[PDB]
Amino acid sequence: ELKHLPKYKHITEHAETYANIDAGSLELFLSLFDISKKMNHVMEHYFAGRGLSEGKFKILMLLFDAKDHRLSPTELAKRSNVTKATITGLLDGLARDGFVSRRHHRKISIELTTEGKARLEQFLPGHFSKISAVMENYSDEEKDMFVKMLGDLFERLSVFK
Amino acid sequence: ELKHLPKYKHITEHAETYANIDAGSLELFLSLFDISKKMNHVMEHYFAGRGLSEGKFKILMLLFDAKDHRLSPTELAKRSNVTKATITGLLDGLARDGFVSRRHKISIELTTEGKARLEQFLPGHFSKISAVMENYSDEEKDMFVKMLGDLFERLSVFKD
Repeated sequence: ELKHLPKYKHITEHAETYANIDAGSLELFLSLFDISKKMNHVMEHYFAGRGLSEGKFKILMLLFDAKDHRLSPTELAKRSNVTKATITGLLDGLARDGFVSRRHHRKISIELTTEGKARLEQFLPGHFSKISAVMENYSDEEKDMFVKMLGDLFERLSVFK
Repeated sequence: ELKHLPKYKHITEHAETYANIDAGSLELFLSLFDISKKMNHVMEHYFAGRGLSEGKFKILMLLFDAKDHRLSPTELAKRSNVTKATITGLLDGLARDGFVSRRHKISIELTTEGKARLEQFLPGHFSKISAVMENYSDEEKDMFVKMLGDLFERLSVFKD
């Protein structure tokens, strides 16, 4: 996408004329929107580079974290941000791809295969190093303040319906 | 799509057991990714409600602020942070939608419907943004925008 974060000098000076609107708030909102487009853009291709999706990788990460690498499908739906009908389609693919296996023991459980666990252990180190690279040179109290602000922004965005 | 930003400290503090990853760094990154998916979602439908996009709306902005509401397409590419190949596609849509007109060194102009549609939309669009940043001080926001700058460039490393 883009290389460096764009400032929107034109839009900023224009909204200052409007009654209840300050400059900085606009720059902060537009930056947050820029990073969002690149966030989502870069991420969709990264997981593509590995034959995956946002959803399928979050499922794989749920299992890798579960005791015995087993979780019910409904539990996987709850633990991600999607409905049961959705994870059913993903689970179908992951099963076909051989990453995951659907087992009974009545109610059904979903378990990581040995190849799926193996392929995951070959990928995760680079994935964590890249994330580490992004938050480099940020202090501890800084990271917390950032997420605390992302907390407020997320909920107020509903008023942006 | 979701109600509140998901909290990750529990999953995160467990990831220090996984690998060489810090708590805040992982939590921040996951938070940034959740907010990102949300904003792309909400904003896509919001501008859909008005027949626009982020891209088309940013052009109308440029036009609305220019003297005589006229700007060359090349100036629009430079000022919107988008490439000429892209702005040509946006411009085409706006032209068909009736927001803009191409006149003769070529010129892009707001139609009167476009200016009207813009003047009726901008006040509500600005109050919602202000509301989103209720009680943040100058030094808070300037740090927040500062941090957003470094993350913006470093996301390039997710080129696998």
